[PDB]
Amino acid sequence: KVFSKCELAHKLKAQEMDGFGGYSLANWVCMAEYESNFNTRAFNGKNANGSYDYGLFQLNSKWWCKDNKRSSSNACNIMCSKLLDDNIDDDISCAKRVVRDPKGMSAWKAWVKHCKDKDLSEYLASCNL
Ligand SMILES: [Ca+2]
Repeated sequence: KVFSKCELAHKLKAQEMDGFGGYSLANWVCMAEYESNFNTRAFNGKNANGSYDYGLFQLNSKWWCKDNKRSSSNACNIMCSKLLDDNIDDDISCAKRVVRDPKGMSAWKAWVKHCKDKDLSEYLASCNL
């Protein structure tokens, strides 16, 4: 599934992401745009580390989810394939676990590169009155 920006914003809002970990809904949506281009089937086989990144939030196979091709801490207690389907509730629950760790949203390198310290005041302007 490929979300529209505003579709994703409203989904994330409904799952209590606005201000989650201190980060605005715009920040959460921005991370998704630059990590996966809003595509739930996004997949990066060789990360800079060596691990693989899965789904809308590009969750890695070393710390967060498990596939059976490398060792994983599997901190989200989830098969990596479940981050490639259309429904993102489990992706969201995992991203909530990820942000509470010491880097916060800087865990996501594409968020750091494209969204961090940027003015997102108009980023979700089309999604609300
Ligand atoms: Ca999923």
